[PDB]
Amino acid sequence: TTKGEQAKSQLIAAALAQFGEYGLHATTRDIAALAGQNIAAITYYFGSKEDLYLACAQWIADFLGEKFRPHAEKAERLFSQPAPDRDAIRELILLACKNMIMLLTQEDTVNLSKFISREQLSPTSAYQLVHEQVIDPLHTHLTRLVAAYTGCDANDTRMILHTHALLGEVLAFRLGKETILLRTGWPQFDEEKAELIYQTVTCHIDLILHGLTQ
Amino acid sequence: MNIPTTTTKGEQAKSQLIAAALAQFGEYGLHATTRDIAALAGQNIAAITYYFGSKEDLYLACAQWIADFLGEKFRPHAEKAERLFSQPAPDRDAIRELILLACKNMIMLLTQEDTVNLSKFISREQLSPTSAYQLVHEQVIDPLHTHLTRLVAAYTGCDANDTRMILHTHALLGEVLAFRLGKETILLRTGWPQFDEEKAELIYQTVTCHIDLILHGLTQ
Repeated sequence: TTKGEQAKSQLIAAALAQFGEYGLHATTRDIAALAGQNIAAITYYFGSKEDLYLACAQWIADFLGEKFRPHAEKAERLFSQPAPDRDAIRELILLACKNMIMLLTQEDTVNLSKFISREQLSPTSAYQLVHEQVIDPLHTHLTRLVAAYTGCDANDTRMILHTHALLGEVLAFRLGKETILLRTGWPQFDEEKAELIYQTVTCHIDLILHGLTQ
Repeated sequence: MNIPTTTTKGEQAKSQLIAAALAQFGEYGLHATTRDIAALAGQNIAAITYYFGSKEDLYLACAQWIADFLGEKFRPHAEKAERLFSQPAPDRDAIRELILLACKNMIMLLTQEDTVNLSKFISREQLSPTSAYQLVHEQVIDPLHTHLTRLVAAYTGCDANDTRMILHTHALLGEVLAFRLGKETILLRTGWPQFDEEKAELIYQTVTCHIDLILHGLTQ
């Protein structure tokens, strides 16, 4: 029901806020209160606090998966033709970064980042869920695009490292959000600022992709 | 950091309470309890009241400890950078060396378990800033970030005060931080059980490679 799904949405949003900030020390009482609902709603729709925590991870995997589906379908169509189109590959890489950058400059997704950041340094079954469902495939596909562009071996530890280092440039603005806002004097991000970030990262990626081409 | 300790016993216990606090605050923020922090530090809960006064002051003390820790680790780089900028036309190669030196030190620091809690603490603050972040930002991150931006500007021949130069520098610093901030995903992707000196060598080689490509591309 649109009413029940909306109830679950509010609870997930509130849980992300609470869990993102305090991890499992967050209470279902506070999450329910923040979501504007009875605590019974959590037990009914999700179960225990731990069940809700994992449901937040599932939501993040679903969210991220949807955001990047378009790019995956587009890559499939590219590697659907026999015709070699090397700059089309570079186009996919840059386009993924753009989408990542857009996503990572909205206050809309800050609690999703708080939740993932914590799990990154203290893995739970929650991280594993998101990793298997979305992060491993996306990171792998990205490594493969880089490998294919530069003509290297995608499974080589070195390709994996180059790609991970490369991705760090994109994530740098969300992960080091407060320091870059203070250093640039921007009170917060917006369309035009995210545009500059994109231009910066794109510059570096192009520089890196060409220097690596074997 | 609060009121100075006069004995070794006091300095010891106070240090263990901060270690425990970094762990608890890093993981749970201010929802961490003083009972848990004390229990973990092997101290009494009254010790927290005595040395820090409150949970909130202990939180700030952790921010202070992190500032001092990092400020020290990069004090030599700051001294070199200054000493380098005090020349009519600094040495372009020594500039690059210094940038790489900062990266190498960030990497060897970001590949050791004993600093993970420091990262947890900063990461939370980075997305949900309090006075704690401001403190670390003023004493260390602002100074070091500005130095690197200056170094990168000097090398490429650009304006260190131009917003685009601040963005370029931050973007390439992400290359280094990716390995700690995206720890679980890179360990899983590479198959590495954890980081060690040899893996740090590979990470540095990767980053050194990218930074060079970028520095040369930005010069022209």
